[PDB]
Amino acid sequence: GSSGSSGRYPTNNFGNCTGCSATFSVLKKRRSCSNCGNSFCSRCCSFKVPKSSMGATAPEAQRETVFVCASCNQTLSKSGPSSG
Ligand SMILES: [Zn+2]
Ligand SMILES: [Zn+2]
Repeated sequence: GSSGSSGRYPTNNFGNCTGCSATFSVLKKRRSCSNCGNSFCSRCCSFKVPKSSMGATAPEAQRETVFVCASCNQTLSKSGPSSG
């Protein structure tokens, strides 16, 4: 018997960052992750990571660097579960 099911609305927080929940003021710009594709501040989406080893490998993007959110950058860096 193993438990691990979330029973919450199918929607996710909005209007603010999905990491530090820091509203995007006139100064802050709502950025967009490259991996997960979620909204983040200018402090969470400040992580550079390769796309070649993100999900789809191609002879085009090899030495490229994309911006991702900490939450992801951390998951991508270390290995473990099936990227999804
Ligand atoms: Zn943030
Ligand atoms: Zn992300």
